[PDB]
Amino acid sequence: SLINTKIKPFKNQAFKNGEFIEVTEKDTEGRWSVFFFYPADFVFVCPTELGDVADHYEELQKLGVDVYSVSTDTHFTHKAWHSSSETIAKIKYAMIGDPTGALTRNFDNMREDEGLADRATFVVDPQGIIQAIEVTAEGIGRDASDLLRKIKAAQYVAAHPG
Amino acid sequence: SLINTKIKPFKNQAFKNGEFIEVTEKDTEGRWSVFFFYPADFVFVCPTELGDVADHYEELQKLGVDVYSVSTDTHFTHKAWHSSSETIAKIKYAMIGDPTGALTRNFDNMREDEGLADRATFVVDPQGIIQAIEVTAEGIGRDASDLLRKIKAAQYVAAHPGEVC
Amino acid sequence: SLINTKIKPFKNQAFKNGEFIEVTEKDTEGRWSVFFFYPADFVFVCPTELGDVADHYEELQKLGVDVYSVSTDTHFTHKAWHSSSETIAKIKYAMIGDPTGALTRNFDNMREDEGLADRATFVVDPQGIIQAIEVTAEGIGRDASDLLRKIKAAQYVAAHPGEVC
Amino acid sequence: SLINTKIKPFKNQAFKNGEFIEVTEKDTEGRWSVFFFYPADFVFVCPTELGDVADHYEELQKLGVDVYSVSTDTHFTHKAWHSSSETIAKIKYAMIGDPTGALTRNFDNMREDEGLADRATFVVDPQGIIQAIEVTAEGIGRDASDLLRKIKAAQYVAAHPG
Amino acid sequence: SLINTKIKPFKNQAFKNGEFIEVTEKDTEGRWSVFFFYPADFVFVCPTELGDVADHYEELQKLGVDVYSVSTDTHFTHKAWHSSSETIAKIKYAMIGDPTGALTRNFDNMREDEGLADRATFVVDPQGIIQAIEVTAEGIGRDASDLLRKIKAAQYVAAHPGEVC
Amino acid sequence: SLINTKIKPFKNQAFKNGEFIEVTEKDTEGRWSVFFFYPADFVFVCPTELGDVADHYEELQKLGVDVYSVSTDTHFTHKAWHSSSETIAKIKYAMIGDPTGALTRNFDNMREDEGLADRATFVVDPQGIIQAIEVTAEGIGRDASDLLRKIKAAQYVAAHPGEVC
Amino acid sequence: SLINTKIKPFKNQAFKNGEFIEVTEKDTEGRWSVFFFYPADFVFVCPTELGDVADHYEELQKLGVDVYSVSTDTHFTHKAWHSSSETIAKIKYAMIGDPTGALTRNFDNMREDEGLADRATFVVDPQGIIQAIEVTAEGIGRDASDLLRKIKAAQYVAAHPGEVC
Amino acid sequence: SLINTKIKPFKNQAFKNGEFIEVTEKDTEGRWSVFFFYPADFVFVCPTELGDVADHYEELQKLGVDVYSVSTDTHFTHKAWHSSSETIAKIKYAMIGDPTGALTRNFDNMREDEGLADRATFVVDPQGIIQAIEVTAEGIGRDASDLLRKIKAAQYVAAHPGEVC
Amino acid sequence: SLINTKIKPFKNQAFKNGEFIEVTEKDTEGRWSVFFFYPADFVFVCPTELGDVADHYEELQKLGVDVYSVSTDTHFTHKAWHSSSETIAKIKYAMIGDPTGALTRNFDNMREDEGLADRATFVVDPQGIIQAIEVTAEGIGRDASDLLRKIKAAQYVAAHPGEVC
Amino acid sequence: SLINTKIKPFKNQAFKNGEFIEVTEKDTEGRWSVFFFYPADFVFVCPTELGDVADHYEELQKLGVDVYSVSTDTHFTHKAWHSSSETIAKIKYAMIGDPTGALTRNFDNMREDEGLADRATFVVDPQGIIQAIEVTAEGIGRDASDLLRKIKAAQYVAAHPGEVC
Ligand SMILES: [Cl-]
Ligand SMILES: [Cl-]
Ligand SMILES: [Cl-]
Ligand SMILES: [Cl-]
Ligand SMILES: [Cl-]
Ligand SMILES: [Cl-]
Ligand SMILES: [Cl-]
Ligand SMILES: [Cl-]
Ligand SMILES: [Cl-]
Ligand SMILES: [Cl-]
Ligand SMILES: [K+]
Ligand SMILES: [K+]
Ligand SMILES: [K+]
Ligand SMILES: [K+]
Ligand SMILES: [K+]
Repeated sequence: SLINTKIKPFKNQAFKNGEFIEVTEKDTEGRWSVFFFYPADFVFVCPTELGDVADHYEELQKLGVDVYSVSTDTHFTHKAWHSSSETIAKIKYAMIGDPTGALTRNFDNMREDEGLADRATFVVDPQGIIQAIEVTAEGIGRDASDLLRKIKAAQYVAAHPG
Repeated sequence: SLINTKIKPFKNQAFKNGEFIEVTEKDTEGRWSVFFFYPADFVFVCPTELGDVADHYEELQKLGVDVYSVSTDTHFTHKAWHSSSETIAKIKYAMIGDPTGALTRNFDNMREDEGLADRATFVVDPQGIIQAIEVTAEGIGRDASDLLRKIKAAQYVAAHPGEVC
Repeated sequence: SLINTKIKPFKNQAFKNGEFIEVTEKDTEGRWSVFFFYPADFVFVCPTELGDVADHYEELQKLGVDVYSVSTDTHFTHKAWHSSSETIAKIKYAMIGDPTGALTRNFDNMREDEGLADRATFVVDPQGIIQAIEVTAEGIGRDASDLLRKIKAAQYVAAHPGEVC
Repeated sequence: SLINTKIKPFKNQAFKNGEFIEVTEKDTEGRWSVFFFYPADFVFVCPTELGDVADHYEELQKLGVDVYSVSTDTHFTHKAWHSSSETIAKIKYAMIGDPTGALTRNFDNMREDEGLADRATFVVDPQGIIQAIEVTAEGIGRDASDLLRKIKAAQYVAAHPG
Repeated sequence: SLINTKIKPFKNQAFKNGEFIEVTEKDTEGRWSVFFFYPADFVFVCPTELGDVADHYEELQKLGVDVYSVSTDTHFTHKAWHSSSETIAKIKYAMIGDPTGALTRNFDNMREDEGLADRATFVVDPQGIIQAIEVTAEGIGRDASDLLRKIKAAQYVAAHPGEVC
Repeated sequence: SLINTKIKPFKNQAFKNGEFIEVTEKDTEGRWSVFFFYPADFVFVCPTELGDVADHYEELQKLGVDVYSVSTDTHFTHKAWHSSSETIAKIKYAMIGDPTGALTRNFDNMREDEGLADRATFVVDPQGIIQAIEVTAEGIGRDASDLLRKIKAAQYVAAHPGEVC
Repeated sequence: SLINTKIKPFKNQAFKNGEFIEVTEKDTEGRWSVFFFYPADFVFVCPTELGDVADHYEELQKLGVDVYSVSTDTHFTHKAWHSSSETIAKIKYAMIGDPTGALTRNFDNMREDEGLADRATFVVDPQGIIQAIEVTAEGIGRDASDLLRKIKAAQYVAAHPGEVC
Repeated sequence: SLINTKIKPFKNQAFKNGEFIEVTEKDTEGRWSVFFFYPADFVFVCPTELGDVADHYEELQKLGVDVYSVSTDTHFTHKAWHSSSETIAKIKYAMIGDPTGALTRNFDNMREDEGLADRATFVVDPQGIIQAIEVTAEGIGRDASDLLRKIKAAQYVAAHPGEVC
Repeated sequence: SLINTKIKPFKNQAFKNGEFIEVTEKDTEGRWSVFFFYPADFVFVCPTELGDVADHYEELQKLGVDVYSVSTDTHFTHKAWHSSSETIAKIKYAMIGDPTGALTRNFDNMREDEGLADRATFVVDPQGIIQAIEVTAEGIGRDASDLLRKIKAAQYVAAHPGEVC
Repeated sequence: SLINTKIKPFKNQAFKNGEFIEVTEKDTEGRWSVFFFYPADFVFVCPTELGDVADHYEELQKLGVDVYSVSTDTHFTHKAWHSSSETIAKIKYAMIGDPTGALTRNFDNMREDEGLADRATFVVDPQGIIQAIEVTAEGIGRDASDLLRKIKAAQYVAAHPGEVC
């Protein structure tokens, strides 16, 4: 896996609380980042995983972690979904659009026969090193609280080596 | 260009009148087809071009011409756009989703830097042969009337070999 | 397609209003150009497409648009055709001869098994960027009016960055 | 990642409750399997991750899941460790030795510059399809209870499609 | 040179005495053939070399010799030239169009930077073997009389082995 | 074999008298070295061979000969084995761990199917040159006495060039 | 063919008027040259082609034209033939020996399965440019009178550029 | 090393007790073999190693072990050396000549810059599997007694599967 | 060298005793052959080597030995030389012409920068095996008497295998 | 053959008149050299060819000619043979050992399936140019007298250019 490797450079468009912005690897430097990948916008399962992360976001602006959700849809589509789904509307973190699939492939997380990303979460430290990885098949949800545990543990070790 | 070449096999999901269907090159054999590519769903420009084709769909269907719009968005996104936009809600033809980019690349129509299809229209005859191509840069609009005129000329020469418009 | 790519360097001989001249990509720099390809001179179909463009040349010249028709025939043949055909005689724009096929291959527009160019039109802006492409099979005519519309829209977008027609 | 792919064939030696046995891909066919990788035997952190999994093993023989722990040490070393560490002594599941690194590389989980496996866990269904993946850097422990959650969810979806 | 090699298969369209026909290597089998290449139709030099061969065509047909003139122009252009040049109008042998240049390249006779054939003449016997070759720069005419002489000498040798003429 | 070749650079962790150290080829330069490879720690055979070398370590050290045992096990495992086995507890020389297999492959001594090193001993002189090699199949024991005799002969010829034992 | 290309550098021995000399491309610079290839010396056919060229040598020299006959025989053999044959004895131009075949291959004129040159004549202008080529099979003689005509036409065109009738 | 690999096919000439014979891998099948390589015949060091092995040959023959000494010298040289050296005269086992170096390279035992074999001994079981390898630099003698010990241990393990000495 | 190898197949023309004949490897089968190469015919050095071989031809024929002299000249040239030179006129063995150099290259005997064969003699036995080779630079003559000696020794060994003194 | 090529660099050990020496191409510079190859030392045939050269060594040294015999045996073996064969004992010139076969391969004289050199003699002038080559099968002796003759003729030509001996 990509555990303990450095994230690669990227430049993508995103939707965040009503505005369109640019996100690059430079925006992660000096912060803790969570890259939350999912298959697609607008499907019919309510996105509890995205919503669950939203519930913990305040607590996530925190201990110092930025959250970037990612799918191969465009930022345009994320904006639409943010206005259509009451669950998605709760999202205050950046929703990255990855139509070329470069971000997804950077994290080796593309389902090539579908053009969609797999359900994978990555925790990246201020130096751009992936410290935790979680991937699940459709139907097996990711628990945000548990994500938080890992992140706290990740932070301790980093300030208390060993 | 791809003029006078045969379309390649494909298999995609599409949104057509409230449902999700599967389209393959098999559905196009024996029929006249229009592959109408566009960059993306939900952009802030009014999808005038797509609605314009909708306006002529009845006459196209009367002439045995199927229409397929294509974007690298998913069919899920097409369903939503169809239920959010007044213009897009007028569409009764299949709205193909091409998230792998395969269909778009079959027609050599990908803006590889952006992961979106260029604004191109292809007219395919019952034998799978491309008989008319139109591509334009962003901001330059496609006139459905011109497309319709071309289709009629194409169908005419097919019926009257060695005779031109 | 070649949409939004830069045209390539080329050097060809041409016939323009009684004279033989040389044309290169350098003559297109800073201007709007229309490259109008067609199969061959002297066939038996009235060359309505070329004459139709000639009818609009005056107006195109007002918009600062140059027109170059292109076939794999020589400039000598274009001169001869310009004196035998009353329709071709109307042409005041450059008729480029492309016997080596290099211009045609630059625009990836050659029918290799025939040694003739496909019926393709390309609109090129002052920076050498292709902004509109139109290709059709034999029998399916190109409407010059639709070409003008496209050129005007192209000029608008270029002078009003961040707008669509 | 390897999410939703089929595990590869393998043949390894292992230690399980006092006996040496052989494990092959054939031993996983028709069962749910958990492949628990770790860096090395005998280091000085008490292996709470391995012990935590042991605590849930009974409950793990279960709902029908076999547990295979894996490191690039030999089975001989696992036997020794099982007699030296009171925590390791609690282990009743198979301890696979992977000295050639083929199992570890099958799961693309080798730290090539060290010759040790990364801390990764994989959940494999009866048909050999990886349904859940978890990887963490040193210092960030894996919670066994949480592993169990994923496995149960994995099992539901598989018997209740969608 | 190609002396004593066998001509290669070819398929070209041609203009011959008012009609468009097809010519292939199969049409040369069992006959004496003259392949007469020239740069282009409609240039401003009198086509006297071609006219000179035309003057001798009667006599060549008596000797059982077929004549094929070849240029990289189309057969459509040969027809036009045949109606425009009083000299070309004398031509009753086949005027082959070679727009793809394959026939010209078969005889290794293409000026690649121009897309035109060099002024080369080849004499081919009933078995498809090249028995005489003549190539000249512009201005150095090819004499049909000398051509006839060579063909008669070639025909003699073929009916009287081990003797030179 | 690797006889008369120079050892390659390396960097490994080892267990030596209660502590963890790092060994590189730098530690061997200027000294006589014995690289004693074995398949694995904790097997049920009494590591008679390793203890046998321990028995001669004092005399080896007196002769300026360092010893390094090597296995693809980690140095953590060596520490444990050293504290579990009476025989292994007698060892005062470095016990190198080679989990990447790099050191073992430098000496072309890997059983690639098993990931364990073959039973081989290498004698390296102060210049890094291999002067004696011994390899045996499982069950065939290595005699430390023979190794000691060889080292003495090796040191002798180094001191008395052009003279043999 | 080699038409309109520059001759390549060469250095050969030759027999000329009772003497052995060296000939190189530098001896052709600034002059009109005729390279006359033939299969072999001493065959039993009267060497009428060489003698015919000999008859016109005086006159060619007046026009400033040098003649070099070439075969893959040595210059030694040319001397002998020049003393044995009454027809060859009239030759006053240089007889080049080409045993390595490098001159012959420069002119692409070797019958590889025989090691002999084909019956080819090349006319080279003062700048080393091949202006006329003639090749024939055995039995089909080369007419010196026709050669002379071509050379005069070549000289004319060169001094009166595009002054065609 | 070559430990636990199968020996390769070979065919060499040899001297054995007054006779010249041929030796191949087929002669080793079903027997225990010792391949004893050394640099060269006739050097000035007493060939103690070879004589030492000869002293143990009787006993080795009892254990069903064949001995083949090998150098890149010819069998002729071995015969000569066997008659000049009182030590070599003791040899009753086959002295293989390997002038082409193929046997030596089979055991990857050639000093390529010298054309001589390194001092290596290999013990091969009835199935052609190398069970012990010993290689030393010049000056470091091989002890035949240690060789015997190894062979006996090798025979034990082979007859008592799952044991170690 | 080619020593102890089999001659290769060849087919050449030759002059022999007033006649032109064909020679192939089949004409050498069952006989002893001498292939005598030399640079060229007609040089001004007295061809003493060929004449020396001629003097011994009778005697070589008694021993059942055929002689083939070879140069890259044609057989036509050999006939001429045989009629002009008193030394060459004594030659009754076959004079092979090798214009393509294939015979000469078969014997690896070509001076590539000259197109001539080196002064080499090869002795070939009834089975086509080269048994003696002699090559010399210009000025260093080949002695026919020494050749004869070698041929007799070759015949002896062939009929009395390893009967050496 | 290698006739008229320059010998290549080499470095070999040799036995010469009781001492071991080194020989390199540098030792041949400025001198006449004879490289005399033979298969092997100690065979059962009398070494008369070598003895014959030995008989002529005095005279060859007067002519400034050095003699190097060469076989793929070692110099150690040459020393032994020189003490064993009364014929070899007459040798006072250098006996080169070529165990790696590089000197033999330099002269393209190796029988690769045997690892022995063919019976070849080469005569090398002061500039390192091979002027005479002689190769024979077993049983066909090389005559030292004929060798001397060739060397004298070679020395003559070298001091009297443009004259053959
Ligand atoms: Cl990963
Ligand atoms: Cl296209
Ligand atoms: Cl295009
Ligand atoms: Cl993975
Ligand atoms: Cl040609
Ligand atoms: Cl080794
Ligand atoms: Cl040519
Ligand atoms: Cl080895
Ligand atoms: Cl040879
Ligand atoms: Cl040679
Ligand atoms: K997409
Ligand atoms: K053309
Ligand atoms: K290990
Ligand atoms: K040897
Ligand atoms: K020749």
